[PDB]
Amino acid sequence: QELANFENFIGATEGFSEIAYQFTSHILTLGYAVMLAGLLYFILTIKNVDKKFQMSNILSAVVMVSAFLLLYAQAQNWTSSFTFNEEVGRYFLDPSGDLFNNGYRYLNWLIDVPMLLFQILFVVSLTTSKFSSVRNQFWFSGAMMIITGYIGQFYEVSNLTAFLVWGAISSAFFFHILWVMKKVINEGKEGISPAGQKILSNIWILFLISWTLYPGAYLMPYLTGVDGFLYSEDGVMARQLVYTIADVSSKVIYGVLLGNLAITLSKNK
Ligand SMILES: *C/C=C(C)/C=C/C=C(C)/C=C/C1=C(C)CCCC1(C)C
Ligand code: NA
Repeated sequence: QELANFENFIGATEGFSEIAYQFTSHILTLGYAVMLAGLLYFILTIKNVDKKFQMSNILSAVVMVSAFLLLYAQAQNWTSSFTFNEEVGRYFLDPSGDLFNNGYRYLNWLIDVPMLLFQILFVVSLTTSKFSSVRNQFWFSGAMMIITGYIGQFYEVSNLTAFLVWGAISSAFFFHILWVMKKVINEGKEGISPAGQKILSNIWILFLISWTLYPGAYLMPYLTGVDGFLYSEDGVMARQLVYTIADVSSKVIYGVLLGNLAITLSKNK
């Protein structure tokens, strides 16, 4: 079966029900729509925070631009890649199209991950850690996590062993990032108001959950085993839903909370 991602595989073999095709289209559209809304939010509220914090708002806005453009591209790629067959009454991979391509999302991650990790360092103050050290660790492990993930996904269909091994390597970098971010949160909570500490607690939980959704969605088609319930259009729907929840959470909600933290920090006098 010529296609080499899971979406194309399902599209070429079983096809997508009307519901699966339309749901996925709508959730991807909601994704980019929220980023555009977020972009305007972060621009318009930039004056609500003190100058010293504004780099966080700037980085949120730039993340919104990248996410809007690339998630818009991904959404159009979805609808362009699958076309209705009247005889069967399902949507199949269109040989006339460009085929579904995970590249848009992975590029978004490569760009956004370093900016999301960076931006908290303009709101919290470290204690015993160095800014440059934390930044460098975030950026190195962030890049390596996405690169190794991207290598992995090439083997999603063709070599489950490679897919899982590269995934595990990627997960090692992810665990490093979690370790560093937890340290940043802990140092950030030192020497701020309890209201600020509460927001940071919430940021940590949001970060932990929203970022873990990504490897969840990576594994999704296989979480019920091969020829499992999720090894299907339902796995495709679940993956894209989970990615979209993760995107809104990790980018928009995260940015909103950091803005709220910045506002709170200024209230001590
Ligand atoms: C706005 C986009 C963000 C915050 C993207 C984050 C992406 C990840 C945390 C990806 C993690 C992965 C693993 C930990 C293992 C499987 C491969 C990845 C790349 C999905
Ligand atoms: Na179509």
